[PDB]
Amino acid sequence: EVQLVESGGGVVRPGGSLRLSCAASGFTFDDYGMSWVRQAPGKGLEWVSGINWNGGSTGYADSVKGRFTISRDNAKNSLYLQMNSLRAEDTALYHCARVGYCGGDCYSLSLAGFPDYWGQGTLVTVSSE
Amino acid sequence: AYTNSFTRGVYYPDKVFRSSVLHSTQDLFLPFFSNVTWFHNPVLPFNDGVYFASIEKSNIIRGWIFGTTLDSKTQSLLIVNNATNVVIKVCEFQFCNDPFMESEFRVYSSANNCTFEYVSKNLREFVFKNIDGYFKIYSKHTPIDLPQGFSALEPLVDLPIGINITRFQTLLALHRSAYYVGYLQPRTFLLKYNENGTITDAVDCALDPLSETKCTLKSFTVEKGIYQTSNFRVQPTESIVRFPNITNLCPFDEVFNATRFASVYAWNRKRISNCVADYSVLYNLAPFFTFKCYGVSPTKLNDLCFTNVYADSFVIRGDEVRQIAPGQTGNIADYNYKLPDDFTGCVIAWNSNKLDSKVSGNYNYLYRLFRKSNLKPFERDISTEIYQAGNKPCNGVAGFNCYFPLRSYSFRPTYGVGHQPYRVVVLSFELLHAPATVCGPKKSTNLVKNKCVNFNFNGLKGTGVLTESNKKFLPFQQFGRDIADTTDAVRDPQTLEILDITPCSFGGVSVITPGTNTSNQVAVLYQGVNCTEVPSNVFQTRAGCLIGAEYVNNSYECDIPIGAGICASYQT
Amino acid sequence: LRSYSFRPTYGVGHQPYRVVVLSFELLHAPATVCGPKKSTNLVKNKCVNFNFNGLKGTGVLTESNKKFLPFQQFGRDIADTTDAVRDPQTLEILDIT
Amino acid sequence: RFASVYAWNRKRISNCVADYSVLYNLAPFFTFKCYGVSPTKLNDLCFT
Amino acid sequence: EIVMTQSPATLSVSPGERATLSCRASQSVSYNLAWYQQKPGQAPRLLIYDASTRATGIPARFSGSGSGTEFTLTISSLQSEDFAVYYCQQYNNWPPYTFGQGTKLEIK
Ligand SMILES: *[C@@H]1O[C@H](CO)[C@@H](O[C@@H]2O[C@H](CO)[C@@H](O)[C@H](O)[C@H]2NC(C)=O)[C@H](O)[C@H]1NC(C)=O
Ligand SMILES: *[C@@H]1O[C@H](CO)[C@@H](O)[C@H](O)[C@H]1NC(C)=O
Ligand SMILES: *[C@@H]1O[C@H](CO)[C@@H](O)[C@H](O)[C@H]1NC(C)=O
Ligand SMILES: *[C@@H]1O[C@H](CO)[C@@H](O)[C@H](O)[C@H]1NC(C)=O
Ligand SMILES: *[C@@H]1O[C@H](CO)[C@@H](O)[C@H](O)[C@H]1NC(C)=O
Ligand SMILES: *[C@@H]1O[C@H](CO)[C@@H](O)[C@H](O)[C@H]1NC(C)=O
Ligand SMILES: *[C@@H]1O[C@H](CO)[C@@H](O)[C@H](O)[C@H]1NC(C)=O
Ligand SMILES: *[C@@H]1O[C@H](CO)[C@@H](O)[C@H](O)[C@H]1NC(C)=O
Ligand SMILES: *[C@@H]1O[C@H](CO)[C@@H](O)[C@H](O)[C@H]1NC(C)=O
Ligand SMILES: *[C@@H]1O[C@H](CO)[C@@H](O)[C@H](O)[C@H]1NC(C)=O
Repeated sequence: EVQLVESGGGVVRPGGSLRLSCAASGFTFDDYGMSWVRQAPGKGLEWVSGINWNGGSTGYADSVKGRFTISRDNAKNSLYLQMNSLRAEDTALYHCARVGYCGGDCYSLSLAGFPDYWGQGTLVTVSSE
Repeated sequence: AYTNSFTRGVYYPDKVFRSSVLHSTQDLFLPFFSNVTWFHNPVLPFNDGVYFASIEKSNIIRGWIFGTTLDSKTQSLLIVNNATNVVIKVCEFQFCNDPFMESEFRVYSSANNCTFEYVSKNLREFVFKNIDGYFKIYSKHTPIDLPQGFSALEPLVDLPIGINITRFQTLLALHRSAYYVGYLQPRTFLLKYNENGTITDAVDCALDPLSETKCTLKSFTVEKGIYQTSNFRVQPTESIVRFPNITNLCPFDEVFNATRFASVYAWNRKRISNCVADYSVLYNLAPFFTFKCYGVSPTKLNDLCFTNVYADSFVIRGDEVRQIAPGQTGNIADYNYKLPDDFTGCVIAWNSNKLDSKVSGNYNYLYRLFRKSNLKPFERDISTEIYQAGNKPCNGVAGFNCYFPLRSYSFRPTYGVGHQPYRVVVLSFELLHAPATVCGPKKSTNLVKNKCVNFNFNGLKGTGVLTESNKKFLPFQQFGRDIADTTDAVRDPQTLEILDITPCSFGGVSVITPGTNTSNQVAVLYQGVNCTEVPSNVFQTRAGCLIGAEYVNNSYECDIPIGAGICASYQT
Repeated sequence: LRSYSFRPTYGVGHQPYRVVVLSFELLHAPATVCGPKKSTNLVKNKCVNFNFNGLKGTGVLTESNKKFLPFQQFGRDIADTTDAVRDPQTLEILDIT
Repeated sequence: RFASVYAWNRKRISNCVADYSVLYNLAPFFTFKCYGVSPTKLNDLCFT
Repeated sequence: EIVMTQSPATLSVSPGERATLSCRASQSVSYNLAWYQQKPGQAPRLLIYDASTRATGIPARFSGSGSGTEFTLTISSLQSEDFAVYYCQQYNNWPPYTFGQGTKLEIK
């Protein structure tokens, strides 16, 4: 079965940095793009960033451009999100997702279609307490 | 702690009685003089059988636990022995993490689906093994750090269980008011039987050179002389696959970078042949592509060739890219370009508004709108016959229920994305009984010298040491052979240098012994082996390297002949 | 769940019948259930065709003087040929010449 | 007492030697129906 | 950015009845739209992709429709396990991919 397991969530001070990891199993990892999506408590879903199957193309949401960096290790079936200069607005549950391949030639830009499989997510809390 | 076994873990390999017969057997034993762990507890591995000794007059060991998970949800073995007798049992258990008035048995709390029942200082030895679903136990209880001696162990049980084992634990009787763990390896022994049929002695045939002589001769007393017992064989390391540089290049440029693609109804097919180049040269300049390749990633097909490759290219609206995929329907997939259900290639599509749309409307590209029947896979239809939807013949003029079946996309740069033009390139890969003329790389790798290695030079498979040669090939020859037609030199495809291939040293091994009635010292001769390639007293002779004997300057009468004027003796 | 109403004056087809259903299964393990035999008698000092629990052979059976270990059924000589057996029924050791 | 059929009783048998034709002794009342094998043939064929 | 607007924000429907949810893109996304179900404390689950293609193992009651700027999710006969938050997502332009604000489906 396809499984995605997030780790590296926790509490961090504003301006601090965190590194999320997502371990993927049950599919050929180098045959799919990957994404991060976040959900703030009681809010909707926000796409954060994504990476194509070989790691040669990355994309980021305007809210996280220049602060966050997505990377992957295909030999370890693993996705990473380096998050720098964190803000209170970045407090959310972060899901890693396998990006599905749309109904064939979806003409989409990179290998990122829609998230087809999602991990349960890891909580990131950005507070000054 | 660890201790040193002496000659322990020898059990009767089978039934079959026997008398004075130095019988040789191969089976799973505990090697002589082995490294056995010591415990005074945690889950231990199994891997292949277990030796289990202990010492104590009282009974501290209160059974074992075996299995694959040592937990519930699956069946496991449990062996206990109260003051009555041994109780074999195979159920699904739930084991305490720490299992252990005078009330007891707090080991488990579940015994479901039982498939087997049974009821009925000092050294207590056991041998456990599990072969073809049978769990064997040998044991013996002999009264007296372990001592030193030999005692063969007899079968105890025969249990047709079926159980798999990879780990086990032990059980101890606590105080409320010492054991060993070895493992078995495939070894060969020479067993000595007495007239009563019991094993009285043994030789481990994989330890000391003298024991190898005893095993080859089938005796426990060796007479003075020199005996050939075995052989020395150098082994190759690493596997280097050398290959030539990418010959030609596949003209994908002229397919993707063409100025004009065909109309989809009249899709264009470029057949590819005889062109080497990695398959991941495409998806370079990645993040605009709709790259969708089915059932295989480009990583996997990157090192798998094909006889032919076909490149079909055309133009459609973004909305319709989805139809370029197996098992879809619509104007495109039904009437223009149908992929088969069992498709084993890729689809690449990118947006081309900058090239194929203009303000007045680009009416270059057409698509077929009406057709009597859906296309078979990879079929093309360019006929411009008038489509008869009514029941009057059309005779070749458009009119009522008489439609010219090709319409025209209308590409303007201000269309929405799903009405803009997209160029599509469809790669099919086929396999046949013809040689594969299209392949990417072969697996890059460097080249070492002066080492026994496993090599492959574009098809030439062999083993040996590679060294600079002094031969001169003709300017068309790849490799050379010696007399008797065996390859002895090759040319490196990349650097164009001739390298000799020599065999990796081999030879007999002989054991020199003064006789077991004189001493147990021994020297070993490696026949025609150089003393730098063998892996104290090392002596080089024209017959090989002699190790374990000192060379003196005196001269005696020959006793044990070595060769080339050299003899050995037991004197000094 | 209803209830049969068994009275001794029912007709045969309404009377109670006890049913025992035997299933036999075969997995990757010896059959812990069985017990065959088939035979006649045991003669001695005659060339006969013998079978001792699987061991098929020919020869003359005679009283032995060997002593098996308390787990061994038959013995073999040097050159690996059966030369003594134990009778499964009477548990006596017999040489085969 | 036998079980009710809805709650039929299952006794599992193991580790017991004995010819298989020990049953059908006191023969002529039995509805003995064994399918695809006679008791003669299964008499010298064991089972797990 | 492409804005995805769902309607209604909350929908109250009885079990067995038909539920219909709408999603409007601020620009044409062609057929590049997915629908998700999210239950409390669970990750989002893909229901529909390609505006209308049902994901593997999704019940036949779920159907998607629409193209360009306007899309719908229909549940033909609502079951007790279908009460959840539903999200539309466009994946037509990368990046960013954008979700709708969600529609809460609740028992009437
Ligand atoms: C195969 O390709 C290699 C480069 O990958 C060529 O190596 C060159 O060899 C010449 C001498 O013949 C050197 O002067 C160059 O510097 C080498 N290039 C590199 C990058 O090392 C090699 O010659 C090619 N083989 C053939 C037969 O053309
Ligand atoms: C057994 O091997 C271990 C290493 O695996 C070593 O530490 C230990 O000293 C050895 N024991 C003996 C008795 O040589
Ligand atoms: C011995 O142990 C077995 C297994 O638990 C049990 O069945 C048996 O009753 C025990 N005997 C006594 C005397 O307790
Ligand atoms: C094993 O036990 C489980 C209940 O714990 C039961 O469902 C299953 O049928 C049993 N298996 C067999 C072969 O009796
Ligand atoms: C034991 O495990 C192996 C895999 O390691 C499996 O193939 C085999 O079937 C198992 N044996 C039994 C009796 O279940
Ligand atoms: C066992 O062997 C010894 C010699 O080691 C012998 O004296 C004795 O008689 C033998 N026992 C039997 C029962 O044959
Ligand atoms: C042809 O393709 C190559 C590699 O993708 C690229 O460098 C080049 O710009 C292309 N040519 C044109 C005219 O676009
Ligand atoms: C061989 O051993 C015997 C004792 O068993 C001894 O008398 C004899 O001297 C030995 N022979 C040699 C050559 O040492
Ligand atoms: C062994 O090899 C060395 C060089 O490594 C050489 O000097 C020596 O002569 C060789 N010995 C023999 C016996 O050939
Ligand atoms: C033997 O004599 C030679 C000189 O002839 C000398 O170099 C060598 O060291 C001597 N060997 C020993 C073992 O003393």
